[PDB]
Amino acid sequence: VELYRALDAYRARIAVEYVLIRAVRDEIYAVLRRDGGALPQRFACHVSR
Amino acid sequence: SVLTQNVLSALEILRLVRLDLRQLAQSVQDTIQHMRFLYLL
Repeated sequence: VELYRALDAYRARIAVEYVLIRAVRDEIYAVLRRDGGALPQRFACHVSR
Repeated sequence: SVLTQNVLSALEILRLVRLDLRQLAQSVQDTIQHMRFLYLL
């Protein structure tokens, strides 16, 4: 049981960057839903109709 | 200052052989449950 605890603690340690990336994913999808999919320009670039 | 006698002394060691068989069976079972408890997901 002690080594099982060590394994699950190691799993908890290793996942920091991946849960941060998943949080970024979920935020991206949430704001894409919130704005109705209409995305305004924030970086200057010429466009064509 | 003949075989039936020595076979009994051999059996005296075969008893310890049985004990070691039990210990190895216990070792194998312990390994199997330990591996099941930890590694499997």
